[PDB]
Amino acid sequence: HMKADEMAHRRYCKRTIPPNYRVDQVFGPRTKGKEGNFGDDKMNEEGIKDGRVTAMLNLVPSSHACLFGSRVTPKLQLDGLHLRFEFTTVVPCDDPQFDNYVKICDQCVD
Amino acid sequence: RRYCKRTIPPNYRVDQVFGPRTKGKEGNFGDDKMNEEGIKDGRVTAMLNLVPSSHACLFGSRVTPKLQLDGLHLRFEFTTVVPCDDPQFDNYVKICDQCVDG
Repeated sequence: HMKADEMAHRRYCKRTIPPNYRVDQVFGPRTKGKEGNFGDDKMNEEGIKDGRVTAMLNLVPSSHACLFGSRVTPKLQLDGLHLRFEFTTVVPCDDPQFDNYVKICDQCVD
Repeated sequence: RRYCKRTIPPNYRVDQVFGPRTKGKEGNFGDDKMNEEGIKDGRVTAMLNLVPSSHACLFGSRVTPKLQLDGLHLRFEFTTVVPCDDPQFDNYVKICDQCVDG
């Protein structure tokens, strides 16, 4: 258990969306070519209630995967330490969910 | 078990789960001590504070899908920024300078 406001206002990288909560109400508005670019309107309005999100989360790396599996680039910039994680999940075409993962990304990624 | 969801269990070397530590490619985080000490290394527990949650990673990242030679490549570029005043800040920097070369 975790308070819902402490859940959406805690350390940005550790934040999570509570049931009945908008994506923008936690990670800002959906953009394009920039961070926070994932998701259309339905998804942003429905949050985890949108079933496409549950599918996509199967593709998100876990904590260790993210840490030891991605290309990590840490660089001290004047505004602070920047820790960039570059993780790439690969879904082979034969994967039973392939089509749907594509359908989702297509409509969500801007 | 989907690769992106694996975890490091006790007595396993990081590289026995996520492969040998490289320089500028994927799987470049971790010095010998970390690779060998696995999840036991306390520095690991520190760093994990900076790794994004499932949600932060989906909605806070710069996501780039791309069909490639071997299937769909869903890329996540997430950047945790740690402010100088962060209680652990310095700690984070030390570990980072240790576990990364390039």
